[PDB]
Amino acid sequence: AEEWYFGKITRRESERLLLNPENPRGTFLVRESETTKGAYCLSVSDFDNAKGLNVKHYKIRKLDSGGFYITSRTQFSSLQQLVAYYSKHADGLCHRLTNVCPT
Repeated sequence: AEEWYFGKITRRESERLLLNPENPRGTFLVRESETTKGAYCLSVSDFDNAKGLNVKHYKIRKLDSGGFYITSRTQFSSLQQLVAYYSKHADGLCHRLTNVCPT
């Protein structure tokens, strides 16, 4: 874990941090999911000029066998490996992860 793990914040609170107009696109945080409890969520901010500033939530799921994934094709031993990969490149996501969300 580390700076980008926000724990048990709500989706409305994650969206209020991430939607701060200063945040570049790809600003992100990992948090617990409120609905599939047992899963996490990579919340990342995106921009397109039809909808403007908006957030995408990707459920991250944990294996019994330890690992974490957004796609069951692409699995990681930890949340830190996961975040690392998606910061090198987008591989299916809206945008590559760039900043850790502030505050």
